[PDB]
Amino acid sequence: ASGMIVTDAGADQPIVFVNRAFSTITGYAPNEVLGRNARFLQGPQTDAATVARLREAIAAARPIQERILNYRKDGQPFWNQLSISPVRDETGNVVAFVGVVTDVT
Amino acid sequence: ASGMIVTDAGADQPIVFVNRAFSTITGYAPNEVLGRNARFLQGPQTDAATVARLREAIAAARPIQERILNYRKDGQPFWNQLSISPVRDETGNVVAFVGVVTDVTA
Ligand SMILES: Cc1cc2nc3c(=O)[nH]c(=O)nc-3n(C[C@H](O)[C@H](O)[C@H](O)COP(=O)(O)O)c2cc1C
Ligand SMILES: Cc1cc2nc3c(=O)[nH]c(=O)nc-3n(C[C@H](O)[C@H](O)[C@H](O)COP(=O)(O)O)c2cc1C
Repeated sequence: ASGMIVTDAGADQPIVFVNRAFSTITGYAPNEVLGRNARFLQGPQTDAATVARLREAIAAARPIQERILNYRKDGQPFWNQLSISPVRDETGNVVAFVGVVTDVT
Repeated sequence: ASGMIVTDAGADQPIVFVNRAFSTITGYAPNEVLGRNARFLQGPQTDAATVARLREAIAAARPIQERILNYRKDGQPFWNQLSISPVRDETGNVVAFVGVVTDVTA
């Protein structure tokens, strides 16, 4: 099953909700990730150019997909097929971001 | 600010998360709505045809936008500009639904 991460739209996009599969994949419990930016999933071998593409997409509230090297709580690397989409209201205000996380290792 | 409702994809789409604006708009605290289908927001003056359109869209996991009459916890009616989108993984599995709620009574 694919994980899901929901963040606030502003500040530094703190996590406000994760589903069960997020914990299955990453080894982190909800309580230890809520209020944090999801970048804690990154590590030494994470590709900087990929991170920059995510950074730009989020800044512009544009949908993006990347295959990015992430790390479980225990430090084991995994390949994360990550898809991020903005959540907008009818007036175009960005309410939140939703990320889908699939372990494609 | 617009409210947000996140539900599971299956088994009559129980609410798994709401943002603070949801509480401001509807008068319900998270604890009062988690694990329930959002249809408790509806009431007697809610348009049945609108509800039917939502029902069919959600069953097919299709995005839908409707203006629907809803009710706060205390029974006060309000017009809800509601936008629902499925969340899918790249294999096409529906992971969740996300609803945006805007009070457009005024
Ligand atoms: C909803 C959402 C989910 C995210 N999920 C992940 C993730 O699973 N793995 C990851 O490495 N980054 C993820 N990110 C990206 C980071 O949070 C961050 O935006 C990215 O590293 C670029 O910003 P930075 O250069 O400040 O790190 C997610 C971002 C958002 C908004
Ligand atoms: C994510 C999500 C959010 C929803 N938000 C609302 C809402 O704010 N107001 C509402 O009247 N119905 C809302 N619904 C629709 C009801 O939960 C339900 O799907 C609809 O009433 C049709 O089913 P029914 O005929 O069994 O009631 C939402 C559904 C989903 C999946």
